[PDB]
Amino acid sequence: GDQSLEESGGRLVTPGTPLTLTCTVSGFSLNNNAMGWFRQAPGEGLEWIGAIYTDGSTYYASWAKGRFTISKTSTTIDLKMTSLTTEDTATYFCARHGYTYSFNLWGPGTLVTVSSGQPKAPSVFPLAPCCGDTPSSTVTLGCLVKGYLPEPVTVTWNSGTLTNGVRTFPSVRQSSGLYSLSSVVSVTSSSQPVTCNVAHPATNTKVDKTVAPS
Amino acid sequence: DPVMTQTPPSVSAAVGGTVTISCQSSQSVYNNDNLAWYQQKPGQPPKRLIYGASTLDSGVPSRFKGSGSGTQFTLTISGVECDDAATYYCQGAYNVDIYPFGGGTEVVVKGDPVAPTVLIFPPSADLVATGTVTIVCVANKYFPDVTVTWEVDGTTQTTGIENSKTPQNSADCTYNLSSTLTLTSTQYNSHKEYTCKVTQGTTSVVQSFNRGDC
Amino acid sequence: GKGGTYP
Ligand SMILES: [Cl-]
Repeated sequence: GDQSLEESGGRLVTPGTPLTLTCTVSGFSLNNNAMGWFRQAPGEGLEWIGAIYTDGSTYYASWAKGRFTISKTSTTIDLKMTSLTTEDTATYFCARHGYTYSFNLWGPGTLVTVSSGQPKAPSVFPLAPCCGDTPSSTVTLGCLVKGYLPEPVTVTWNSGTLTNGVRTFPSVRQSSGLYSLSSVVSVTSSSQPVTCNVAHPATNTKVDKTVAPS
Repeated sequence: DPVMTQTPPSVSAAVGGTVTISCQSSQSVYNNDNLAWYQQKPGQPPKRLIYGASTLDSGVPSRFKGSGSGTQFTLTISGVECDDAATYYCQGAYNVDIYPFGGGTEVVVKGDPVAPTVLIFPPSADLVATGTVTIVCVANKYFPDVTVTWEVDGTTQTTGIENSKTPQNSADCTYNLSSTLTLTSTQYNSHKEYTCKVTQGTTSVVQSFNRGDC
Repeated sequence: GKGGTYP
């Protein structure tokens, strides 16, 4: 069978700006299943925000009441948020209630970034060993993806056809609020050229960088 | 409004060992057993493991066992494997319309020791031209944890360093690590030797370059 | 109206 959830709507938002997230459901009826919304702030714990029952009655965490509203159609639930502050920056998840009153199906999440920063595309730079290093049978090459906001970026190699020997590091947020990450790949030194493909959905920007072994 | 408290915050166990996590509820859970456990790995949604305090969800290994009733519950992992490195959460349900989560327990799985391979990447000419240089060091495939130091002309750096460690590998428990040093181009151009030193217990591995060679 | 068709 094909039961699924998918959240959408996550973006950079300045404090005070309202945002609605949407959770699209497949393979089951909202007339027969309650739904919840949850979040997880970066590096922090999962927390329940609220629920919508089959009759469309809603229930909220103490802190969420009045600021967050849940509604639904035949195939979606939404989360209307107001009075957003930096404390609301998190990954937001929708999940389906089961008759045991725990949550038996989860979407992948959508990222809400509450910030006075501006949507900013990454700058991509090649990572290669120093000129005059003694070469080997293999070489590790990479891309530094820096100065972007919000998360996420996607990084592929050779348009997703090179996956063996790829290491992509978790992003780090600088004190400025911007993110950076690197991705490296180890390839046979005789091998064809490697290109990292960086996409930033928030700015709809794509950068290719063909990394010369140096 | 009921509260779940989970202990311990963190625990380390060797492959094939046993982990035990505890959840206390402030009120009796619904029907004395509406208590669920979830696993979450970085960048992934939570995955429910147990529902109704003791029933394994579909596609959950038999090494996971939930026990307890009323207000006290336990999750035991009998024969921990590298794939079980994750954060675990408990969630109660109640007479009242509240779905609280425990604060989480991080599980670190100790695998076989592996020394890092260390690589250093000097900044690209176009990166130097931005007026801020980022030097990237990687420590690939290692266990247990390393410490990184940066030296510039033999002087230990105390600022401009950012580290990013991957989740534990789900087969062999190993980490990868990126460490970056960030300097102005003026600072970069006024020093010669850049050193990434990666220490694992009593062994250190350096990678160095001379700015003028690259 | 809480719960659902699956555990
Ligand atoms: Cl259904």
